[PDB]
Amino acid sequence: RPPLRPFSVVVASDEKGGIGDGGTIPWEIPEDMQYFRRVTTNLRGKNVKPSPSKRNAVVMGRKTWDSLPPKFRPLSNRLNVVLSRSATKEQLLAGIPDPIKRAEAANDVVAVNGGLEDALRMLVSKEHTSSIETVFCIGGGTIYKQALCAPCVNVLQAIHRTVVRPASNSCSVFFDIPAAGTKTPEGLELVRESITDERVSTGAGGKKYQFEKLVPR
Ligand SMILES: NC(=O)C1=CN([C@@H]2O[C@H](COP(=O)(O)OP(=O)(O)OC[C@H]3O[C@@H](n4cnc5c(N)ncnc54)[C@H](OP(=O)(O)O)[C@@H]3O)[C@@H](O)[C@H]2O)C=CC1
Ligand SMILES: Cc1cc2c(cc1C)N1C(=NC(N)=NC1(C)C)N2
Repeated sequence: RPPLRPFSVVVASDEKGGIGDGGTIPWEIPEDMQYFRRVTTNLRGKNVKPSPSKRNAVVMGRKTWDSLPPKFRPLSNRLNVVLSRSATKEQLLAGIPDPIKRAEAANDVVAVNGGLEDALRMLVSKEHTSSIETVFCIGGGTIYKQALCAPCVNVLQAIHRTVVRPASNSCSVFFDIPAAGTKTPEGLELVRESITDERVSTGAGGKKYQFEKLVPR
């Protein structure tokens, strides 16, 4: 287990840390979705744009990949890295209804056959260190729990946690995040580097979101 890639994590969870009711993200809070797009797509520097030359990677488990709304499959302008034991790049792409788009997507889809550590082991390579700028863990459940595990947490840089104020009481899937300053079972101290003021979703999806940022030790 030699050196890996530093990534960050992106999640939207209620107070109970719940994230998903099976196979559809429970909330489609607009600004929330908007942040997610801008956070995982956007490169660093003035007027800099994501091309296959340079772009960010997003790593997700298969199940998350199944929960992607077909339109969001795959997340454009990002290298989509999917962790599956069973499925192949072929199988993944099968989950792309429109066959045409499906043929286009193979550019920016990768099927790792392994866990996070594996994916991070691959993105440390000389291709992936130059064509890919930042690496985001973007769910789902087991993949988050892994990210917080050694040796993955050892290169975890931030956590960009959104906070849906009216917690959904229908969440089957959860992100186990020990408070934000608790000597973890593991031995991690999450630190709220910063956190936005509460705002409320303009939409008739009138919830209330926060952009929290947490960081290890
Ligand atoms: N609100 C949010 O921020 C987000 C919400 N979600 C929600 O998360 C839920 C899904 O959570 P969850 O069930 O944990 O799904 P995961 O995304 O954790 O998928 C787990 C799958 O990843 C693969 N996998 C995991 N570890 C390894 C490994 N070491 N080696 C190889 N393959 C591996 C396996 O795929 P396989 O067995 O198929 O090979 C496994 O079943 C959905 O409800 C979704 O809506 C998802 C992302 C973000
Ligand atoms: C795949 C996927 C990953 C996510 C995600 C949505 C989708 C579809 N979210 C993430 N973080 C935050 N803050 N909000 C939302 C947009 C709900 N991670």
